[PDB]
Amino acid sequence: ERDKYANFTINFTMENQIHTGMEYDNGRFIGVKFKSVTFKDSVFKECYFEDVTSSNTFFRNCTFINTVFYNTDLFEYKFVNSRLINSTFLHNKEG
Amino acid sequence: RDKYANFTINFTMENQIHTGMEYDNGRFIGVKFKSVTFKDSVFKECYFEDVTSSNTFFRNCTFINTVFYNTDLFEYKFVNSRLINSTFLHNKEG
Amino acid sequence: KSSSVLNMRYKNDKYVDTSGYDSNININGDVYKYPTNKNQFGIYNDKLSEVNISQNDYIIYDNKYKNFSISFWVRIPNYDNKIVNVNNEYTIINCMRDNNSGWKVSLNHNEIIWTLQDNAGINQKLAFNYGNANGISDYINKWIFVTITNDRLGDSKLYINGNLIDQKSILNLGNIHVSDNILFKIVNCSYTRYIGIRYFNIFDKELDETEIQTLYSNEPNTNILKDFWGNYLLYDKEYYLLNVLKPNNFIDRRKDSTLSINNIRSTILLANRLYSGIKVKIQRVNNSSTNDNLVRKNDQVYINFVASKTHLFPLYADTATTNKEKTIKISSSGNRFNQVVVMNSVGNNCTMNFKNNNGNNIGLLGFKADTVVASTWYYTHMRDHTNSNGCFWNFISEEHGWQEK
Amino acid sequence: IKSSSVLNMRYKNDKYVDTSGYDSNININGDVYKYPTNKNQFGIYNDKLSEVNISQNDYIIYDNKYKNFSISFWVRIPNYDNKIVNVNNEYTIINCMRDNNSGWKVSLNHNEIIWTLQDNAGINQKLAFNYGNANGISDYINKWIFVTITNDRLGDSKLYINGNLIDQKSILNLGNIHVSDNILFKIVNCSYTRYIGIRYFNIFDKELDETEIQTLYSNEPNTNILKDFWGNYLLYDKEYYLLNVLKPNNFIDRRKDSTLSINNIRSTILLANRLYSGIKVKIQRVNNSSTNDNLVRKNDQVYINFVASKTHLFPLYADTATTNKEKTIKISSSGNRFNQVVVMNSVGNNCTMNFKNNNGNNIGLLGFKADTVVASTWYYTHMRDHTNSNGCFWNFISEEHGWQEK
Amino acid sequence: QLQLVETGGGLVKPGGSLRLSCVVSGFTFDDYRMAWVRQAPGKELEWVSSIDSWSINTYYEDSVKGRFTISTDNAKNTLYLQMSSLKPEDTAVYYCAAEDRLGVPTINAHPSKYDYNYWGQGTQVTVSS
Amino acid sequence: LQLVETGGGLVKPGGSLRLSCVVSGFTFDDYRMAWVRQAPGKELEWVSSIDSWSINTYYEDSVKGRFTISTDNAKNTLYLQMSSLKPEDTAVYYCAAEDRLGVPTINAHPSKYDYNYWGQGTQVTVSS
Ligand SMILES: *[C@@H]1O[C@H](CO)[C@@H](O[C@@H]2O[C@H](CO)[C@@H](O)[C@H](O)[C@H]2NC(C)=O)[C@H](O)[C@H]1NC(C)=O
Ligand SMILES: *[C@@H]1O[C@H](CO)[C@@H](O[C@@H]2O[C@H](CO)[C@@H](O)[C@H](O)[C@H]2NC(C)=O)[C@H](O)[C@H]1NC(C)=O
Ligand SMILES: CC(=O)N[C@H]1[C@H]([C@H](O)[C@H](O)CO)O[C@](O)(C(=O)O)C[C@@H]1O
Ligand SMILES: CC(=O)N[C@H]1[C@H]([C@H](O)[C@H](O)CO)O[C@](O)(C(=O)O)C[C@@H]1O
Ligand SMILES: *[C@@H]1O[C@H](CO)[C@@H](O)[C@H](O)[C@H]1NC(C)=O
Ligand SMILES: *[C@@H]1O[C@H](CO)[C@@H](O)[C@H](O)[C@H]1NC(C)=O
Ligand SMILES: *[C@@H]1O[C@H](CO)[C@@H](O)[C@H](O)[C@H]1NC(C)=O
Ligand SMILES: *[C@@H]1O[C@H](CO)[C@@H](O)[C@H](O)[C@H]1NC(C)=O
Repeated sequence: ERDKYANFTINFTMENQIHTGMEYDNGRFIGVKFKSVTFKDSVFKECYFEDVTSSNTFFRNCTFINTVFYNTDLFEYKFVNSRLINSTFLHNKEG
Repeated sequence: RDKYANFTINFTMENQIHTGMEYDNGRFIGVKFKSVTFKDSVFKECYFEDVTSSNTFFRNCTFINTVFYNTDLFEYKFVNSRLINSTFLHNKEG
Repeated sequence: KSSSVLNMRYKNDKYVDTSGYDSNININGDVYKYPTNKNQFGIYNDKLSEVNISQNDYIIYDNKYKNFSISFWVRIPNYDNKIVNVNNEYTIINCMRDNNSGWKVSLNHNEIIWTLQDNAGINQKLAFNYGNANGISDYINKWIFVTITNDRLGDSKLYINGNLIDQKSILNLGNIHVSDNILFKIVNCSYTRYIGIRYFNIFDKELDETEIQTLYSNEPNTNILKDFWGNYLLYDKEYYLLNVLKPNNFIDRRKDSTLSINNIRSTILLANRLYSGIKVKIQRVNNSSTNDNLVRKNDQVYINFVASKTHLFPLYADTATTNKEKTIKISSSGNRFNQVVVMNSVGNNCTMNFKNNNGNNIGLLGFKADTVVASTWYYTHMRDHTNSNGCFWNFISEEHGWQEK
Repeated sequence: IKSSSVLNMRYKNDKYVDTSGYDSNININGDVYKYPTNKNQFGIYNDKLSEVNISQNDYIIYDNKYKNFSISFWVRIPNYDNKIVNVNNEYTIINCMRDNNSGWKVSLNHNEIIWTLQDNAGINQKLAFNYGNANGISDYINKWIFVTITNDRLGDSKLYINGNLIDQKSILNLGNIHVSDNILFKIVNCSYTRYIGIRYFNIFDKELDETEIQTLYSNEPNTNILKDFWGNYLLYDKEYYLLNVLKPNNFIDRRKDSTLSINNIRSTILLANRLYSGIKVKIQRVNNSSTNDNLVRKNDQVYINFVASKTHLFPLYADTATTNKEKTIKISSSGNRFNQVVVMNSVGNNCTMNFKNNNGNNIGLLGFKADTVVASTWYYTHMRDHTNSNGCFWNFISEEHGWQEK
Repeated sequence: QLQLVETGGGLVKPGGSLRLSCVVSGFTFDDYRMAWVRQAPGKELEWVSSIDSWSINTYYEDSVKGRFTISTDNAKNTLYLQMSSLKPEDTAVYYCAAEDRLGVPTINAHPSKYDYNYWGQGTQVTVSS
Repeated sequence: LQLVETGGGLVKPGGSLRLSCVVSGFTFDDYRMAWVRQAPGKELEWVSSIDSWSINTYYEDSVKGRFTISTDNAKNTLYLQMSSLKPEDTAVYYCAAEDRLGVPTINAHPSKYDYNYWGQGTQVTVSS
């Protein structure tokens, strides 16, 4: 019963947003700065993240499937009660 | 005689009598002993942690290189037993 | 054509000169070779134990105006800080002729001495007294980098670990004629002992600060992590832990599986105990037989808590909390929780990055309040913050050179 | 030539037939794999019924003492993990000997190809080729190898690999050879489960000279189609790792600034370099006319896409926004192709990619400078005779089951 | 000798002002960041405010800022929380806590025991008409 | 894989300096060595280059005659003897290594990617 979105590329700052019960399919987040953004009860299917910075951003009770995070700062503490299935983090924005 | 090794027990043991065992590198972590007895057993390089006991004894047993960390296995629970190079650390005294 | 006129290095069971000027290096008696790094050798004084360099005639110093430099690393154990407590100067490196012309490296109680004498008997001595350990010592039983520069129209300079600590004019010294032989040999020490030496170099110029610091940084392999003593960090070796920001503290286990840091080290006179707290062992994740036991930069490893000699439990980051920082926990079950540790270093200081198997960053090993944690804070505060060094660790191996009862 | 061809195994109309005209029969028994991109290539195994039997026509069965003859084919031998095959055991793949073992045989050992010729009396003679373990990059392991065997009855028997002579023993002491009625492609007496690839099997009734053997080696696979690392046809919409011919011990990686590095040293399993390291690319048709197939041909106009994940491709382009002659190759996160195409071409098994403007202008062949993958026009005039010529040559490595690395 | 003892909590009418005082022993305020943390009737701990004294820096939970005021007095070794304009939902047990300055300086909104080196006993603060 | 330069200082018009760059991790057999200058306000400007395998040294029009590039027989130390120094020479000087197997172009205004390894730099000041 999730609002679906597919094959979308996003490349702009996202501020002060709560997205609940969403299903992003093959989404791209490239050069995005997250600011006080919360994803709840969402599924990320075959999504892609690149050059992402985050502040006060969390993923609560979310599912990630076959999702790649390249050059992001989305460290572990940002994923609360979430499950990552075949999701990879490559070349994190530190460490 | 009956050799068990490289094992780990994390559950409660109740109303049991184990005889003639030879435990090698056994682990007793989080175990609650209730009316359990060990007789003529050998504990070889074993490890105990977070062990509470009640009506539990080690009769005619031999311990070698065993460590007891955070246990209540006080002196009186070892009847006619040998403790060779066995150490007790941070007992559940209070 | 390089400035290096002598370089003592290891190849196929003996020491050779890699400079190009072909000096001969001979070993006499029982000279110890470090397995993990054969460039490092130990000499004794309780038996025949010496190394002799027969210099090539082309490089033997016999001028009045030619600048020259000498470099090496020395390791000097005290054993108990008692047997060494005697005021007596003893030689370890001799390049002096029959008339005491040339140069000499000698030691004393917590002291390194350089002597340079000419043909007329005019000399100058530079020294460095590092003294007894007050807390943690950066010298005792550690590899110390010694460098001596000589400008014949100026000062003789002594550097320790890249830092200038002594200088004196040698303008009054005329013709210096060094010995044909360089003798590594503990001579006139009142007690039995051994000394480590590595990376002996002679240069035909006065090294500047930049060159000295370059040697200091690069002579030990930067790719390989170091232990507390300055040797290579090893896999499957028991180590105590030291936190660089908290030298007077040691790490202990709690009954809840957490690691504490609010434990003050006992002192022996002014010297913190090193052999206190929990022991850890580093384990390769992907192991081959072709792989050696050296821990390198970016190695994926596991850090195991040593409950006893034969009982190891994986250390992991407990992510099941609402805090950004995650407490480090001992896994009594043996479960690794799909976590790995990445090793890295800055100089002699080591870092441990707790990560998920999927590549997610959990944090560098540090502390918050009284508990050992993994924190992402350090990622952006490695250098210029008061608390930066909280993520730097030393691995202390229990060794014969440092004893405490 | 063709006047000498007395047997030619070719795929036609759902099966394998003889195109020589002497009408030899070919039968498939069991599960024989047929390569989709080249059905002349087939794979036999030993874990199930899997064989190819050629019943030779009565006219071509070798029964002479003085008649020269040649055998030609290509074989593909995978080593998998490189461990399972490490066993000293000669197993046969092609058998043309009667009950009394008179005729000829092709057999395999660990990294070895053996040819055996036995007469009616029982006198035999063997040639062999051992290519050894991979030291860096192997030119033989899991690749198509061209095997040729010429037999001059009044002289030596010669074994050629990839058109080059590698072994020649004399056969003067051999008398009458009565080869088998059947030529059996089957893996017999192998210690382990495996499969083997065979293609372009030919028998000729003369001693082929080096010129004819080279003509076969050059012309048998379609010169118009580009080849991959293994020597199969290069495909569209297929993920490939890259290998630079001049820098075999290095692989390509992505940089955060969208550039490509070449200063990454390949790991080694024993001596062998890892082939499955670095970025993945896919070749895309620019003019998708639909009717055309998935094979890449000479002078094809294509797009080279970088694979971020299975479903996320990004154009690779030449960044012409610099004062340098050579242009850095970058990844376009926006999907913009920047009005560029790539022209594919080939020298043997080595591939060239020419980045060009849509207005027809040259930007340069794909090469490297220092540590960065670039496009450079320099290669145009230094493609043959220069230390650095091979910098513009690339191999496309497909992740396959026959080469396992972990 | 390490100890923290809080006093000053009680019942004051809505819109009132209180002055909590945490007397510490065993350490100096130069070595430890000080904090006030509240616990509601059965809810999880909620961080209220913190102070770094070596440099005057203060930190307030967004709701608290402007109303409350944290202070220290190396003078009398006493930590102060000057309440004012009290609201009904500020009713809780108020503990003072000391965090080692040298550790990770994060401020968790809902801390656990390991977030601070030393805790107090806690003074009740009720606000009802 | 490091380069460290030294030998820079302050001099008068007509003076002389000898810049050295010590390398670790590689020899000059597999890399062409280069000196590149950065004067205040301007972009990076290539000074000189040397191929050790060969006897091929390269200079720019503006420095030829006064500057000489050199290597030792150990093939791990790079030298630039600078003489008859003019005030226009005042700049930070970096030693750099190019992979010899790459495209042998020499851009006068190089970016970071023109060379495999760059040094830390050494200051050269020509003052009256
Ligand atoms: C996103 O775009 C892809 C194309 O890349 C869509 O996948 C196509 O779906 C159509 C209709 O179902 C098929 O005819 C194509 O063959 C598919 N192409 C490929 C390459 O898979 C995909 O469905 C789009 N996302 C959605 C669900 O809207
Ligand atoms: C959001 O939370 C609910 C509650 O935990 C999750 O639903 C459960 O999910 C697990 C795994 O799929 C199942 O075993 C249960 O059947 C589910 N329980 C219920 C109440 O349906 C759900 O997985 C979470 N959703 C996301 C996007 O992570
Ligand atoms: C250079 C040197 O003297 N090494 C000594 C080593 C090292 O101290 C230790 O193995 C690692 O530091 O220990 C000895 O083998 C020992 O146990 O008596 C003596 C030996 O001489
Ligand atoms: C000739 C042959 O047997 N090929 C095999 C191919 C590859 O062509 C192989 O890697 C070549 O070496 O993979 C298979 O199709 C597969 O795993 O599904 C099985 C098939 O048997
Ligand atoms: C996910 O990972 C598994 C093994 O971890 C692998 O077999 C497979 O390719 C991936 N796909 C899914 C969705 O299972
Ligand atoms: C326990 O594990 C060790 C480690 O390999 C092994 O040597 C030993 O045989 C094991 N003990 C038994 C008897 O299972
Ligand atoms: C407890 O012990 C059992 C049996 O060895 C094991 O299956 C289980 O994983 C252990 N721990 C847990 C997770 O309860
Ligand atoms: C027990 O410890 C003593 C004390 O040094 C030692 O001699 C011996 O090796 C140990 N014996 C056993 C049972 O391992």
